[PDB]
Amino acid sequence: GSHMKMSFRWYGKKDPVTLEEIKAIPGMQGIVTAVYDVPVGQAWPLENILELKKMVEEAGLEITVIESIPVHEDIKQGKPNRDALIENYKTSIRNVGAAGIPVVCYNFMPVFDWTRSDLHHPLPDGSTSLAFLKSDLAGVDPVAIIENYRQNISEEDLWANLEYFIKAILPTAEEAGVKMAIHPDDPPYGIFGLPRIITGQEAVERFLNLYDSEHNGITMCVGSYASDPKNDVLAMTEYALKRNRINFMHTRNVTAGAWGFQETAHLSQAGDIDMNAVVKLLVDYDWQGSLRPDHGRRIWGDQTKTPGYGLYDRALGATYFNGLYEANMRAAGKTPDFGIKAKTVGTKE
Amino acid sequence: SHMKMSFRWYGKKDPVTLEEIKAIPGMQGIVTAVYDVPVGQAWPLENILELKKMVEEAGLEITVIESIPVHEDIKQGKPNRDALIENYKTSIRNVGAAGIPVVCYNFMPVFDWTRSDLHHPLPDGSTSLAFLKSDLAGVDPSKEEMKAIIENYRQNISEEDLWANLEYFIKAILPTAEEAGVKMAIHPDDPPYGIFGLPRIITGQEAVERFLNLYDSEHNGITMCVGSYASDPKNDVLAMTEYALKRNRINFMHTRNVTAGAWGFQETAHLSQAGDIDMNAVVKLLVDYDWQGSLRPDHGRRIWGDQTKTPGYGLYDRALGATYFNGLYEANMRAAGKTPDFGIKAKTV
Repeated sequence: GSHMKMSFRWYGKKDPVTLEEIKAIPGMQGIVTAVYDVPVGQAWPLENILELKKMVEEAGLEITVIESIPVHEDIKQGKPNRDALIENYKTSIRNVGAAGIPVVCYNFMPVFDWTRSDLHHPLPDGSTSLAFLKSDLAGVDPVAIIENYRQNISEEDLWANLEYFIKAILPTAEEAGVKMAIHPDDPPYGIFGLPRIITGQEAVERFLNLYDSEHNGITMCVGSYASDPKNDVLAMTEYALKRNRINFMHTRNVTAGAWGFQETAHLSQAGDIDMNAVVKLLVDYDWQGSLRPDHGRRIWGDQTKTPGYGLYDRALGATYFNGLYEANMRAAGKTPDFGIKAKTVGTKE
Repeated sequence: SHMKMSFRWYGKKDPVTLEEIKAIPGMQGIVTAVYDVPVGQAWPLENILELKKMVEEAGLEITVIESIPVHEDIKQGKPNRDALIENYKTSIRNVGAAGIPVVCYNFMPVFDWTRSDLHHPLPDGSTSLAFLKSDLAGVDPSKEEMKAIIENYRQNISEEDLWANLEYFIKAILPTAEEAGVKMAIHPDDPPYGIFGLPRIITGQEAVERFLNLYDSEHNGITMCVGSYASDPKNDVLAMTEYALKRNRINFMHTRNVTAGAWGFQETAHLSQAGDIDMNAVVKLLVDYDWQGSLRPDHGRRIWGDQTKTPGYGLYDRALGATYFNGLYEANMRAAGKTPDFGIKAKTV
């Protein structure tokens, strides 16, 4: 039966936003984080991981998702030395299972993790936000790897590069008891001459099939998939739930059509995603995992640099999912839990 | 069946600005008062228009007026009351004379509310307002004038007197309010039971009916503050809310959360499982009855190093309140078949 742990992203010691503050978000249970002192491709030690955990748990919370044991471009590129990098991935996996963290979250997106044309695009209310202006700048080389991809490696070269990968790590993932969750490409389509393959329903279906197991699931990031209208998140989310292969939810809204795309407040009505439908769906399928609001607007004096990762609107995101998850739970004769063990401290009757 | 999510604003001197109040997803209405005519004297249109103007330019409207204060002398049924009830008559005239459809007021001797502690700690390390009975047991509440206003109430005004003093006031001002199109909504007493041997009468289901009945008319309404009434365990807010809804008698909604006991009470996060009120059931009611007027999340906790010193009127947890209600509303409207709505014209500029 259902079990959704409201979660927040936290970059660790050097985060603008603190655990004190994250904890104050009504219903917050999971911290979604990573090790940041180990170079990409290089293998996370247990101590790095337990350091983060000790901090997070003292704050009165738990790490429920490692967001991103990063994939070395060499691996993505399909270069001969991959196995070396892959064996390191296997260690990091083994190490996270060792810390008791249920899920690992990763992308297979070549040289770029995300693309945004404007980082302060105005919205109909004064708040800024990020957008992808299909017009602006677009159609210019970003000023060796890129040319490699552009020239040689096809999408199906990437499909085989990727299957090699997940075929290498999955048994390790299984023994650690860690659920992999592949993060869609963002935007979910070819740019810059680079290829993207994790982009829609057909790909989620081919990907899961790469290695048929729950240890091999997706991170349903509705705002990424829906950054291309060619995509319908609802049937995608459902297909994926019907199949038991969502291991992580992100839940940011986005407005889109043929013109490009722009991130908006989480509220279904502010963008093109019916967020109620999304969580109603998480409800009826007794989904068990974690959800993060993910990405916000710049509202108020918001001084967090690091892009959509300011506290305020992301917090205003979780409490909206609080209302959505709770109302839908009740509607179905289901009793919602938010992990509150005490209303008060020291008073009581 | 359209509920206009609103938010209280204190005029030009508020550290919370409308730029900020505007940025909360779905926020439409503002809730405000005039703060320069001393109390029982008349409210000049010059003073109200210039607040609407300040509001209407920021994208928001004035949806409801949080308090033209009834003067003590009116409440005490003193002889000089008619002069004061006069000014109050016009106050009602000027407000209708400026589009704003709801005036909210109270009938609570001596105090507008009483707490014992404005930084009581909660389990998540944040602080919130509490009223601890056992901590106000010791206390004995102009400064030398209040003394004998209390004495007057204590000794010479019984509940039934105060009921009669309210009766007068009501049939005095109620025609005026039907003549200006303004709807009166009375706040529950907070706490909803006597303290310091001072009477309170707007305290529960009984009071509601009797009050409603002084003037069986849709302009004679309550502000249904679930939190105020839920501060007494003896009360069933879900029943009281429904009761008042069948009579078309809700002219405003406050949706603050408390946890109560024989011990007193404390304000909590708006979220249900954090307090004692099932907000979902509340808004479900509001929905199931096609209610119309504005809802105001109330009293937020004190989180994220907020410094604003007014009661529970920082921006943050009040804002986290509102978008929790967005989610609770939306999810309920769809669970019915109705379609929700927020301030929302353009997704993008």
